[PDB]
Amino acid sequence: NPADKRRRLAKQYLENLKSEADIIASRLKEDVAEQQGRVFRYFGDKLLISEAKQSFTRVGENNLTCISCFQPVLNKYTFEESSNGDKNKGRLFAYTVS
Amino acid sequence: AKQRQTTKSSKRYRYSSFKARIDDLKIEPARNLEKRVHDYVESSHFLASFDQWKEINLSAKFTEFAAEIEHDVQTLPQILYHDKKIFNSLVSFINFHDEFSLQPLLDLLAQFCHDLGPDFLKFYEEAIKTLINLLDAAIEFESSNVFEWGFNCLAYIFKYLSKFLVKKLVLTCDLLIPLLSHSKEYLSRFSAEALSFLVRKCPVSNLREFVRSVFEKLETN
Amino acid sequence: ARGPKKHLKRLAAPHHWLLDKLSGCYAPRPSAGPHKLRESLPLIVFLRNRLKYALNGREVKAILMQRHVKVDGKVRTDTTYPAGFMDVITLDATNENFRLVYDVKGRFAVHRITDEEASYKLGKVKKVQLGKKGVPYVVTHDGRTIRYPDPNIKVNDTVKIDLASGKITDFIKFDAGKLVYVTGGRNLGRIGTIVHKERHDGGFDLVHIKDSLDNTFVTRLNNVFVIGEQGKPYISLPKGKGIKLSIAEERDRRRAQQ
Amino acid sequence: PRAPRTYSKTYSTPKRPYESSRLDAELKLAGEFGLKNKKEIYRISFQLSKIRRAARDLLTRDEKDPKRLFEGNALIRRLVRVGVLSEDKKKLDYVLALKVEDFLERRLQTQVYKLGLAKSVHHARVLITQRHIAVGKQIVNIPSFMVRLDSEKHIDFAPTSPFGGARPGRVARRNAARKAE
Amino acid sequence: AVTIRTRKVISNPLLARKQFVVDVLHPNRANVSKDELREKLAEVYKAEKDAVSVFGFRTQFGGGKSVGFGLVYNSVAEAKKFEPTYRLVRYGLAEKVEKASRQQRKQKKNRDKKIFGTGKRLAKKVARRN
RNA sequence: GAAACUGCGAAUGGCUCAUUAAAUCAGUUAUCGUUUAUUUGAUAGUUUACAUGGUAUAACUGUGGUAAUUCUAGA
Ligand SMILES: [Mg+2]
Ligand SMILES: [Mg+2]
Ligand SMILES: [Mg+2]
Ligand SMILES: [Mg+2]
Ligand SMILES: [Mg+2]
Ligand SMILES: [Mg+2]
Ligand SMILES: [Mg+2]
Ligand SMILES: [Mg+2]
Ligand SMILES: [Mg+2]
Repeated sequence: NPADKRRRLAKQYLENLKSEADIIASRLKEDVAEQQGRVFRYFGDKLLISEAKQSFTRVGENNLTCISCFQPVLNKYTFEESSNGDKNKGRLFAYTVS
Repeated sequence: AKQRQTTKSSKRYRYSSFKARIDDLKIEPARNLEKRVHDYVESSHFLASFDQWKEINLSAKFTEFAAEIEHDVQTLPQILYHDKKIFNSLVSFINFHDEFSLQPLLDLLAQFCHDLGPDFLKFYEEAIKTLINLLDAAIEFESSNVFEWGFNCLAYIFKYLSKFLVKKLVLTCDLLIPLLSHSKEYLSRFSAEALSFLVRKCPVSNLREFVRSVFEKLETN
Repeated sequence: ARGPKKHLKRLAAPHHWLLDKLSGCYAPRPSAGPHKLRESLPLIVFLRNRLKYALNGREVKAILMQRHVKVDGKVRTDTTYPAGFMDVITLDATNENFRLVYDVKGRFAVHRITDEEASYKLGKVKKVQLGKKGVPYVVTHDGRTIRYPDPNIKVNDTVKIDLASGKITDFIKFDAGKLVYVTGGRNLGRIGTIVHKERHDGGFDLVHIKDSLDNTFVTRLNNVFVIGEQGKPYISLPKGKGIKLSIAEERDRRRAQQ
Repeated sequence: PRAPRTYSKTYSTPKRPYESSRLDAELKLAGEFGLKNKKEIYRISFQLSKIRRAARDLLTRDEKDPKRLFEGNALIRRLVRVGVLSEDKKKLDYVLALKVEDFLERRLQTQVYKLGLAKSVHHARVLITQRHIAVGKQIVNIPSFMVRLDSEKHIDFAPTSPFGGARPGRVARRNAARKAE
Repeated sequence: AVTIRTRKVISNPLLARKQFVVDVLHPNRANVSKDELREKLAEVYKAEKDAVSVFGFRTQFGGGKSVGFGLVYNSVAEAKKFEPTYRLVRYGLAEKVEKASRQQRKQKKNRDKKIFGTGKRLAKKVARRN
């Protein structure tokens, strides 16, 4: 019965939250909040702009026209990372054009 | 009477007595092959049925019940974490015995057990006790539909908890003795069918214990 | 005609029902009942042309035979039952209670009320008289006869009738300063306060009524229904509170809310 | 029997159809606006006469009269909306200054011509009657359709029209088929 | 592609159904038959097909969109109970009753009006007479 | 559930304008001058009973008359 399977996945998912700690209840709403098309990451106030470590890296190519960045993400539906391969586990890549 | 409505008239609408409906009624959910809402699920059975019942039923009690529990049923893990409060509210509203709202509540109670079966075991005794009081209350006010809702919910709980209940069916039978021994023939008849599903699912070894206990009980209705 | 009529042409039907003039040739004739034919709203119009719950007469009949509609706490199964002013219509399955009160325009308005408000209605005392065996009784505007009335109750007073038991709970005397509702004439549906009651023996009495906006109008006593004291109505009022408003302002606030 | 359905005549014959100056006037109006017959001119004239007679009656009433204010304001709003009366001329006096040409320009035929979708007023008529012109998302085939200010910017070739991006009409594909064969 | 938008939705538990106006956008297509509209509505509202009724569909001038009225009963049995017989026959849920034309039935009614009683006595009387 | 008894309807609807010159009709009055099926609300401890008759018949069984009718005779 696939509902039992969801329960197992939910149960393991619940155990993660207990490790992550009211707090459990709120975090439960947050993870599914992607399904509900509404803002759910309220972190602007807690952010620290003034202490930002800024850096400028020169590049030979002229008129860098765009940049695309790839971030692996844990998927709540299957609880697996989005990395293409085991070597790319938690490796962040940026692509650029000029 | 003795010449029951074997030959049906051409009338599209006909009167039927409560005893007539009760005699025709039978408790076996599986034979019904109609499409079920809970068959298609995105988050949980409870949520799938919960949204639908909001659309069909407009009873005041159900509306109040929905508002209290709406926030805590958006996801299956949320249901698991808030299982205690959800069950208490469901039991609370069923006790009011408002026929306008019973049907959505009884269905959701079964679907609640569907989402978290093994966890429902701690709720099992209270759930059965609530149904027994309702069915006893249902005798006072005539409504065949109420009996149909109540016993199917009882049948549904048996289907989902079939594995665990079978192991201790004597305990489950012990709860239903007032129903099986009740003065009314139909209430005993309906309960017997619901418990019959568990019996046919039993292992032979477990069955031998159950048959011994009932025969010991045999030593009104 | 050689006897009572049983058909009603659409053009001859009451205007305030707001029936299409081309939908058919005949309109529902209200059966005999509490209210007069021209001052009554048959249940078919209410369920079909107002609530839009039923699409045609047959579906209205299907609803009624299911016994889901109650009028004044009693189940009615007649399609053309003449529900009228201050009538309570209860739909349990849908869980609503409606009170039939005219709007400012002069038409019965779909006004939803709470259960505690649906438990009672108001009746204008049309007659008071001793019945057989010396038992006093009062006849209201909806044909209700209540025996053993309070002696102070007289004609033109209002009585608060509890639907479950059909007994008077409270009453209002007809006096200056009382809040009144117009049930006839081109001022139909307006609300105001009594100012003076002009009497003419052997003729129709006239009553002066002042609205909240300070406008004054005169109306025959037969069209006046006391509903409470100023600022304290005993029933929930429809939107607009029975205030007549001009046409220019009507344009104005329609634009404003639009 | 069922209640009557009202009807009315949208045009009236003139007091003297035989005035030579008049005949020349309808010749101008038909020629410039490509009107099929005189009945169209008479219809527009009748509508305009009704409008201006109402305006005159409203003017006769004293200023600040509620009827005057309400009905004059409604008439000015409608005339502005259809576009005959310009925004800066919102007074009943200028309504009396309207002319048949103002209404004629607002016809969908003339507007189609002015927008450049057609090379002649007659080309506009044949385009409209052939279901090639759409105001907004809807297709209009009636040359007498009156365009509103908002609708004016939405006139375009219909999606179903071959000129509007649909497949070629029957003649084009017939010719292509024979050429391929 | 074809899109179905439901508007003016009302929930009628008196009749145990949901009423609405169905607007169907069907670019590059003549129109959508009632069958496809029924199966799509049944999928959208998660009900049995037999519980969905649709009718009164009119395509506007110029094509591209249609408007009709749609009903969704809470279950099939209620659909059988409330739906008009002719619509049931359209969907095949019910079988058209075969009856003679009105003139034939009326003539038979008149002829049976002429006879009194069972009429067998007249039959034997005329048999003996002739 | 045919037939018949019983209850209700058939006095509504549809059509036409022949007669009609204070008549009809329009507006406006009156019933302290009267009937009112039906709906709605009240309203009857004061009148062999574990329940009376054919003072009775239809439908029905059967015997018939008339050229003929939505005719009907006897039992
Ligand atoms: Mg008097
Ligand atoms: Mg085309
Ligand atoms: Mg009779
Ligand atoms: Mg004559
Ligand atoms: Mg004479
Ligand atoms: Mg006279
Ligand atoms: Mg009757
Ligand atoms: Mg009575
Ligand atoms: Mg005899």
